[PDB]
Amino acid sequence: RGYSFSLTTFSPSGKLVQIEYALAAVAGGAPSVGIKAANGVVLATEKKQKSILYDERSVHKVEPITKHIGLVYSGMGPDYRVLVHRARKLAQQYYLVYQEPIPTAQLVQRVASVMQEYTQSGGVRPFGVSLLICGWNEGRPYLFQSDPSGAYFAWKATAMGKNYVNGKTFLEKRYNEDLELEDAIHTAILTLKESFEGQMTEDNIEVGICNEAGFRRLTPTEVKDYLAAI
Amino acid sequence: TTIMAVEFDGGVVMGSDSRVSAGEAVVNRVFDKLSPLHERIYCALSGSAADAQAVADMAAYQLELHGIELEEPPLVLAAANVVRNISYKYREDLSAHLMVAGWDQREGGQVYGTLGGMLTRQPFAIGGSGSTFIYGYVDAAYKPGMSPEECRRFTTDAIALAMSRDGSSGGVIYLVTITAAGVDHRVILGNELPKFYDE
Amino acid sequence: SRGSSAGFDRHITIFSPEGRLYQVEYAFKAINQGGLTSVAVRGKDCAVIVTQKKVPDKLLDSSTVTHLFKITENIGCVMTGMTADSRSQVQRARYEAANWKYKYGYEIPVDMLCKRIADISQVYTQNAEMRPLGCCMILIGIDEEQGPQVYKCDPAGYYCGFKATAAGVKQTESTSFLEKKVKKKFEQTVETAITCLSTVLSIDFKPSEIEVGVVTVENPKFRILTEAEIDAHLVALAER
Amino acid sequence: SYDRAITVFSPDGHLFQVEYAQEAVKKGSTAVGVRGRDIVVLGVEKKSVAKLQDERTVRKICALDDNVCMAFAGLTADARIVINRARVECQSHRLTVEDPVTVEYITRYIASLKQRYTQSNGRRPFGISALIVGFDFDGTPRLYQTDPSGTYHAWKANAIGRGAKSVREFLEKNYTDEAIETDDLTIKLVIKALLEVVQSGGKNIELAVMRRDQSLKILNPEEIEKYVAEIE
Amino acid sequence: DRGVNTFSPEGRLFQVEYAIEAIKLGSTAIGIQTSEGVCLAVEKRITSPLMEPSSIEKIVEIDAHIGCAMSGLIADAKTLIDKARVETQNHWFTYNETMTVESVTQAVSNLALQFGEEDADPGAMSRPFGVALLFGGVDEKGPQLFHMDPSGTFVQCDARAIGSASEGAQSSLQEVYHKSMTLKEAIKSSLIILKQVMEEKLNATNIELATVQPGQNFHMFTKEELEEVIKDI
Amino acid sequence: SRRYDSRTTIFSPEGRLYQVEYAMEAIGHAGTCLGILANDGVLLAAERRNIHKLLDEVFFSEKIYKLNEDMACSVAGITSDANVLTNELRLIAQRYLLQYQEPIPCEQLVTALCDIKQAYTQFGGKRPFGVSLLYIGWDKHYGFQLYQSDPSGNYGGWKATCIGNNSAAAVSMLKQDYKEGEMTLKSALALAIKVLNKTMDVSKLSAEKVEIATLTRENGKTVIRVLKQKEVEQLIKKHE
Amino acid sequence: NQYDNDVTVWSPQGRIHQIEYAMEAVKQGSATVGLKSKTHAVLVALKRAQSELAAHQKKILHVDNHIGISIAGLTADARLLCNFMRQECLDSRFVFDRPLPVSRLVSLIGSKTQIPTQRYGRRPYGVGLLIAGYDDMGPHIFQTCPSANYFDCRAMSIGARSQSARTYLERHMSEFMECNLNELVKHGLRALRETLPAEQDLTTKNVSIGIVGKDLEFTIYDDDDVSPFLEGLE
Amino acid sequence: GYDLSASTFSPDGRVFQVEYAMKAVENSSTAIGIRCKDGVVFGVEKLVLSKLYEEGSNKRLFNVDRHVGMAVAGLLADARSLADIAREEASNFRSNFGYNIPLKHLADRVAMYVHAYTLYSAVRPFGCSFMLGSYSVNDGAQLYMIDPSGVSYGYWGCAIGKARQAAKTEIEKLQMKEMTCRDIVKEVAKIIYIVHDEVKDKAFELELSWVGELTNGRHEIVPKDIREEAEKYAKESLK
Repeated sequence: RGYSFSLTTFSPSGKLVQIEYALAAVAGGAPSVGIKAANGVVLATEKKQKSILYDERSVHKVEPITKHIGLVYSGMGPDYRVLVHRARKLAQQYYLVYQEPIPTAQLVQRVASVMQEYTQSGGVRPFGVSLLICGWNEGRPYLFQSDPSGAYFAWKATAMGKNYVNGKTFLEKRYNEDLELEDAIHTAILTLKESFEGQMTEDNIEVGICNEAGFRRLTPTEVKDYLAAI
Repeated sequence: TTIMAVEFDGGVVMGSDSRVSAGEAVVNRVFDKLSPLHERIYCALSGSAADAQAVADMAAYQLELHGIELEEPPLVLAAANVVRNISYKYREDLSAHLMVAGWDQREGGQVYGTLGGMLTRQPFAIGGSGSTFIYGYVDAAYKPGMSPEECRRFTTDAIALAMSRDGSSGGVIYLVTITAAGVDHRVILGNELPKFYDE
Repeated sequence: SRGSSAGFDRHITIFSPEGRLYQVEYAFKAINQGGLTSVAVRGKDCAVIVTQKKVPDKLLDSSTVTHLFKITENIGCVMTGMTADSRSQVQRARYEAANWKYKYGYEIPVDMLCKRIADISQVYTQNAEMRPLGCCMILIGIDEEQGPQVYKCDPAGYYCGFKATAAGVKQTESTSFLEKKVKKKFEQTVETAITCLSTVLSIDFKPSEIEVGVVTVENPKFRILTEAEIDAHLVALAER
Repeated sequence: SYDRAITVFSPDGHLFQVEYAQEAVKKGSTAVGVRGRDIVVLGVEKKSVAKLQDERTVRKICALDDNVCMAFAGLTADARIVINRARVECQSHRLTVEDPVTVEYITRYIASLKQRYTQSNGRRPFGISALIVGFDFDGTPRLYQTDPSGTYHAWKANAIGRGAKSVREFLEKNYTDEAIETDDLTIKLVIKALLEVVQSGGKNIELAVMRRDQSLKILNPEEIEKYVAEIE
Repeated sequence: DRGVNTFSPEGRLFQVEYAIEAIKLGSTAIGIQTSEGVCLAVEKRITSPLMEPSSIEKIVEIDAHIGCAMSGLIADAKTLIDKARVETQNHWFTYNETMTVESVTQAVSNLALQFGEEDADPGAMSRPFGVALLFGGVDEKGPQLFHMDPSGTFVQCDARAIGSASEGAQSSLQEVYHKSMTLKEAIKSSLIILKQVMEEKLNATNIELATVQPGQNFHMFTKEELEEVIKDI
Repeated sequence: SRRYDSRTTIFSPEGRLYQVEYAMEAIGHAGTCLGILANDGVLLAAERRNIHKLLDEVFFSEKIYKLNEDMACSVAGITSDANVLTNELRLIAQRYLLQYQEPIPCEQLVTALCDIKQAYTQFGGKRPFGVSLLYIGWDKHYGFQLYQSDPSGNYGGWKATCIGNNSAAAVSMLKQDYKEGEMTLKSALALAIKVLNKTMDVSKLSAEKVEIATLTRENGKTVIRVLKQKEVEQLIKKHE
Repeated sequence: NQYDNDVTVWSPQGRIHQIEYAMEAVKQGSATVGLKSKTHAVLVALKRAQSELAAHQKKILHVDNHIGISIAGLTADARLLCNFMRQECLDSRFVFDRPLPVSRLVSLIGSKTQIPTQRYGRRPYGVGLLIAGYDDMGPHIFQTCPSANYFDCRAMSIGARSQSARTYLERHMSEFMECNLNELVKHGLRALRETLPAEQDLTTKNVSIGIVGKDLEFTIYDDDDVSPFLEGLE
Repeated sequence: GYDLSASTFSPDGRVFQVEYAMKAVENSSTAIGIRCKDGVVFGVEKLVLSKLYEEGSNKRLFNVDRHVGMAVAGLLADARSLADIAREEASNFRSNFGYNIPLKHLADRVAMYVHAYTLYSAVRPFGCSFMLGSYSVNDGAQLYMIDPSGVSYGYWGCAIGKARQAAKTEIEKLQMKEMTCRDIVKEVAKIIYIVHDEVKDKAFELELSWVGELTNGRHEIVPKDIREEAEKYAKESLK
């Protein structure tokens, strides 16, 4: 039938130890980076690619949720597929009910709720992924970071996964509010390039952009072009 | 609507008219009333065309799961038991009739009748609203042991007769011959329907 | 850290102090229980899956000791690890294909099939009551668009595209050799699979000790190569 | 759903969860009542003076009906639940009988409820002891004590909460028919009782009053302090 | 920690053994069966003079001919009492006759081993009743006193002592009882044994007493009647 | 199975719900939050932990949520649980407005929610919400109001109180510096910046390390307003 | 110590300790002995008396016109499973309009008691039954146990110290097909008295006899009723 | 240990509950079957635990359907439960699909059923193996052997229980592909008399069954004359 009691209990210090551990799991995930320009948002995440046998074009970490929203994660993959399908479900309910593209702050509120429901339900562990949701509407960029604990932060530019501390310190000195989109992408790819360890290629780093035209993935040709000049 | 099936040695032959009428004006003057349930099991629809379609699709689903799970082509008796169950379980809600026919290694050609949710193998199992006008012809012209061409020209004649008299039936006559080789889908255009006494 | 463990992390699927799932990792330890090693590789024309076949008892009906499982008219399948779990994922995958065909009106692509099944193993790697199905299901199917497809889903829920792969005890040496050959490039493909697998095992297989599946662009229907044809490819290997 | 058996016997026949709930009551803010000739008074100790505090929303002496009010002590939230259930059930009684509930009816109800949560799946016992005081339709005064174990009793005057041993000793010593001859001797009895346990007697554990066929009457804090100086 | 449905290495449920130990802490009650009817007297064990003596009622009515004494977790026995009441009255409604004692103690005895922690469609009972009842009454078969316990075994007894000092007292029951005993002798005898066993000095307040005779309904002796019977001491 | 149950709904050997008190430890580590009840309005002042980084500040405030036409709530501790509680309160008050065609008083709302938090604290075995809430709202019965609720489901009305980090020092400073019934809205602003100045040990107080929203009455309508940054710098400078 | 807490835990020896401990219950029950002849199925029970004043608890339970049981162990379990058996027989005489064959009855009971023996948090029925029943195939004496297994016996003795009664019943089982009613009941009473301590004796009180056969619906004989059958027994 | 429930892999990846349950099957009494040219035969070393039991107590050859036999072992109640599940299976298949269920699909369904109990802490594995036999003009004879793990293998000759190894070494002595039922019965008899450790656990019964041509595909227990001639010859081969 399944366990009905919560598996996450307040430790005697009061800090939810399972969410500490889950955050440690995301902290070990593959590095990801997001930065918000003036007209859009960039998403670029490192492919921890094993043997060349892999069909790299088979699956992507940066999946669109509608015509104007993206996702990148850091940590456990299959859990991420769970949150992607759930998000697509939510945005579709919103589109049926109100006949409008779901504002990204809303979608991050709901998906944040779904990430919260499992820190408390019966016999399920919290997720192990920290989402980066970038979205555009009302002529404005959005970039949120959801964690296993369910809380979401609105960011100018952020980093997560392996070495996320040095990533964030790398962004503090290199993000400026008036950064156009392409130079933003340059800054992110440099950010990953700080601790890539493996000589990035157009196969092993993904790049996503959300602007007024909508969200999409940059094909490895274009990402190869941005991998020029670095 | 006049669908018809016949049993001969190597397989069957499922003729069927090609009109679906809405009251007194027709909606579709070409409509294949023979939807495959497997590679070699066709069901001739009739009655509520929507209902018959839903039954053909659900039956195709179960027959495909059961098909793969055994790893062997599902016997026609299996198919007419699932279409028989789905036609009997809903008999107050479906005005459907499905002369499910086909071939199978263990028995050869078969034509099961499933009006109202019953199951009865028969030599020739004609159905449809126009079928009430060809009982005379089929009874007078059916001789057991028909070669395939005899079955095809036979059912073409019969459905031709039904088409000339019946208003619920018109258009072209589809014919498929199911045997161990495979299905041989054929069409009879209105210029080829064998002419009978017209007055 | 470094193998740290606290509470019930070593008993169910909850994050240890490091962030690992000891039950999933142990499940990967559990695919090595079957004592087998399977391989699938794909060239431009077809995707081939070759496996061991250990019939030691001699009373085993050799027709039923098989890790190939026709998923649809166009989708191959090779299990590995624990047996009965593999049987179960085969039933569930077949049900997925029939349901995709019923609801959506066409053949389920291999990517959506193996994606779906991975979604159904993740649920085990997240709920606490049932364990992960200890069996890495490999698929092979010919999509009309992208061509030969080989996807590997495991107890961890992962899956990905492959130009070659292998599952079982000798996944390491298998993948090593397949590195060493893919870096050196596919028509025969089968010669590659049997050469690799026989290499990492170093057996010089007999035509009855293995099995072969192929799905070609010219022939979408998944199919099994008999011991006679596997005898053909083997003897075609010895005579060079 | 959670169906574990929380309350189970232990190797002495004890229900440890019940003894523990009664432990939680023994740390509750001390309450007392008395049963007089035409009046019934309840006193709830001080609880949490806290000069920024609001008085009205931190009392322990809620109304259950026109003729039935109750103190308590312990997990105040739980007592809010029991109070709520008892209110809904009083009104359902007026729906199905047309007669206002006797104090025996509502008290035996709540005792049934506490007994069920002592004995069901995945439910802890309530940590509340309720001294429901009220007037039967004939007007006789009524004091019923209900503890987490579910056993209830009529009482002349009984004290619940922390230090209920010493206070119960007090009513054992000082409850006499001279004590409850009049109203003010009754209320000076209650406050004279808690004053052994209420720090700085005067304006801390204000009280409540109910007169025969009269709705619940409550302090009147200044009037509490009149009695304060009158006893101190 | 283990479950509620665990059998020990000896073959008894734990919860029924620990529960039958829990009944050993209750106040001693005793009743006796005679051919004239059956009496029931139970020590209240008043804890403080502030208590109302008529509050502790350990001998309650189940119908016009069935008086149910108890001992132990007095809270638990409320579900038993209400169960029996609803039972005999539904029996009267459906079958148009009074309900036999064996039928009642059997019915109400079906809710003694009905406890678990995994079936639980409702939040059903999570432990055995910590109640030892003694259903007394008269039917067409006449006077009968059926013991019952947490383990659900309902047994016919001529006279039985249950509770804290029920052992010694029971020795007094086998010591004094004889089949040809008259009912007033039953009352006197039982009060003698309770006076033997009680800690506090006996009086007409900290006990109760009821009987059910072939023509008399269930009845609880008031203060004056109890005193009149205790004049013999 | 029973090995795994944490038993979050049981008393201790001394009658203390371990999960509720551990939760009180968690909120004990949360950011301090305090509001004050006055005559002409009510203000809330919460230490923000979004301090300062590459955050965007897309929202109007951090810990202040709007509940109906006439109320506002401040959470402290577990952010997600605070989200669930806020959504639930909005649902309650709007159901009251459906079923009665008037705004819901603060006391009824707080009781409706605190019955929920109590409900988790009693059965079901789920962990209790580790989220303390301070409410502010006007109603035509009792005027401006301040309600503190905590994980145990207990709540109380207050005239000014502080929950979270250094809550003891905060309530102490309120005891020393609250003039009952004589604190004005501006007096409340000044005192609140006093307490938050003394308690927040991060050291020089900024406009960025807190936010304050005030509620008052205006023309038969209630106004729930957050203080812009210029007003915060003005009031801290005034505090200097 | 870590394997004996649950029904769903296989030991390292591949046994379920809770089920074995459940059979210890029936092994502690008051001895009850059944057996059968070519025409009759006899039961014989020692009704334990807790106190001298207390009455010996009933061990026999009417199940239907042709089927009777003899419990030994947890009594409330016995009345539960008895209520189930009764509902089965009533349903059979309702639908099929004919008495339930006994073997099918003990099969239903078998599948019933098997369910909790395999699901977590349940407990095996600690009630060990003998069932006597006459049908078209002749009289029957089934034994059931906490392990949900059922047996088809010539003559079986369950309860505390039952091993003596089974010893005697091995000594004389070969005679049971030919015995009439009275001789049969004599065998049962002797073997049952083999179980008790030497000094204590069978009496009209502590014995019950429920006989069922061809020309006789099932009938239970109480304290004065065993007089005729409770004679001699040297 | 690490072995307190099926839903817990060890550090080496072995669900100890399934292995233990197999150790429960291996403590029971050995049963054997042999698929041959025209059907399947079953023997059962049914140890009788006391002289009180009726001849025919604790039968271990069931009838899950008229064209399928079932020989079990181990904890026997669980075997009965598999009898109910399988019988419901074939009944469901005849009501759905209108003909006798192919045994292969029946061991698929039942094998998934047993396997359904080795994933959860909420239930334990069936501690019982068993064999299924069937004959049909369409597919001949077939013998599948489910074990506690739920895996289904087709055998030419099988053995489950305590003396599985010796019974296997006995079964490999046969050219069972080239024998008929009426000669297989003797050899299964000799097998059971040989593998049975006599001096330990004496007094068993022999309970045989086949299904094939001579029984028109209808699974039925062996005629008593054939069972007695069989025991006579097998015992004579002991000598």
